[PDB]
Amino acid sequence: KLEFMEMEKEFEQIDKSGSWAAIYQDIRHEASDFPCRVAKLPKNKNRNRYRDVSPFDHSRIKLHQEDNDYINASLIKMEEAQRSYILTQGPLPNTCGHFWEMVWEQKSRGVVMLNRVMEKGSLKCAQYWPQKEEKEMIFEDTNLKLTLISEDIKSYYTVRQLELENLTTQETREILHFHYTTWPDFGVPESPASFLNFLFKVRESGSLSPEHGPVVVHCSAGIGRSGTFCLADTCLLLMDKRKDPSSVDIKKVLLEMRKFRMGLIQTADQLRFSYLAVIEGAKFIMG
Ligand SMILES: NC(=O)[C@H](Cc1ccc(C(F)(F)P(=O)(O)O)cc1)NC(=O)[C@H](Cc1ccc(C(F)(F)P(=O)(O)O)cc1)NC(=O)[C@H](CCC(=O)O)NC(=O)c1ccccc1
Repeated sequence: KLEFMEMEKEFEQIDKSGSWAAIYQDIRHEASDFPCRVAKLPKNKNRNRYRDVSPFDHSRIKLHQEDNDYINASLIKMEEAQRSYILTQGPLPNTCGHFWEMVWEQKSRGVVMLNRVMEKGSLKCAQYWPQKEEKEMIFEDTNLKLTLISEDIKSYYTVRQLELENLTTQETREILHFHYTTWPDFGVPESPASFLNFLFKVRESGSLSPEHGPVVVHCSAGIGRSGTFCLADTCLLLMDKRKDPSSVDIKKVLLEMRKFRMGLIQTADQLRFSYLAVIEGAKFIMG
């Protein structure tokens, strides 16, 4: 209703007075800090992509293995909004089996990729899915088979259809892979419009449905771009749900979210672009 005028205003105050970096640093200093012991054990040294990016022990996702259950991935559970995600780092060459085992055990329907294999001459993620078309892989360590099916490629993102099979029980599931292809690490999406459109493909696929396991979201470290993606999603939910959409405190929500995984949203501009995308995408949603 009228409410929508309260957000652009509020957003403008912040923009003109460039108070973004300040707010971001406030959010930082305030962030929760819980222990990541398990992440630091010697046996899990090579199951991590970066030394400074770890899952809190209170919310890390545990693999159903008797020997080693570690994977660098956290479970973000937003009560009010009633939505959950699994944020994880881009898989390692030796961690691909684990990734798909987690998808299977957690009953996820969709996987959202916000980064790229090739990012600045460096490998930021392993090729954990079939490329050609009709290409088929197999993960010996976890007993899973993965098969390419569909692949609508576009200018800012790609949607693939995959068939994941449990080789032990021969049970198969369809997994949808949403890959945003134009999001530089520490940069922002090509435009709010392309971003939102993307979030909508994802939402409308039912992959975010609560009758399913949490969608798996990741980038390279699984905190910057992913945090931005989920913050936006959650906030848009809160708006649709509350009588008055404005009462949504983006800062409060991100701090709540950061209780489950460290460093969600890495720059002051990712925070900004996050207010924007929520505000903009708020148009269609709230009507
Ligand atoms: N800070 C950093 O940039 C990244 C994390 C990162 C990356 C991307 C993002 C994102 F926002 F882009 P995303 O979308 O993925 O969320 C966020 C955070 N960190 C890092 O890059 C840290 C930097 C570092 C080095 C040494 C030290 C130490 F000497 F002090 P030590 O006591 O720990 O030994 C501490 C930190 N690096 C690393 O942890 C290992 C090198 C250290 C090692 O294992 O020996 N590097 C890589 O894994 C790597 C992988 C692919 C291509 C190139 C590099």
